Amino acid sequence: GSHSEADNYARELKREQEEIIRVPDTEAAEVAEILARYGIEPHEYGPVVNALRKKPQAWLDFMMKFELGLEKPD
Amino acid sequence: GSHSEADNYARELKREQEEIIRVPDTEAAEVAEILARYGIEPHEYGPVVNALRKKPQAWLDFMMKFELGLEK
Ligand code: NI
Ligand code: NI
Ligand code: NI
Ligand code: NI
Ligand code: NI
Ligand code: NI
Ligand SMILES: [Zn+2]
Ligand SMILES: [Zn+2]
Ligand SMILES: [Zn+2]
Ligand SMILES: [Zn+2]
Ligand SMILES: [Zn+2]
Ligand SMILES: [Zn+2]
Ligand SMILES: [Zn+2]
Repeated sequence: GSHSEADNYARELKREQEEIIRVPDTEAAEVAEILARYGIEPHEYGPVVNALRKKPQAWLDFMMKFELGLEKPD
Repeated sequence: GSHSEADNYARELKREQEEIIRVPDTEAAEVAEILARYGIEPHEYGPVVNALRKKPQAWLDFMMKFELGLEK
């Protein structure tokens, strides 16, 4: 039929927040991996990671876009 | 006739590259504003923006993925 389940966004949003809460250290290295793909060095991305960790809402939206390739609608 | 997925990307890769050559500082601001979107402070994102300006293909890759949302 015509579809109305919470899409992949809604489902991924849930999963991603838990990880942040439950294994923040793992989610922080994920950001390193992502930025490191583009040649960036730890001394350059260290403070970025550090900024996101102190901002649980930002960090979630960051992971959504950078790790998972999905935009917050509106 | 044909529209290769390779073609649509090489067309957009061309355009954005011609932007990095013609208006590089404007493109550096594009990265800035994308990062600042996530409450990162210019002292924090500055060096990243700098890191990219020094590796133009990475900087080009970065825009392709995160500014335009395209994949290889
Ligand atoms: Ni149906
Ligand atoms: Ni994870
Ligand atoms: Ni360095
Ligand atoms: Ni045709
Ligand atoms: Ni541009
Ligand atoms: Ni600060
Ligand atoms: Zn169906
Ligand atoms: Zn569906
Ligand atoms: Zn997933
Ligand atoms: Zn995840
Ligand atoms: Zn993650
Ligand atoms: Zn046609
Ligand atoms: Zn462009």
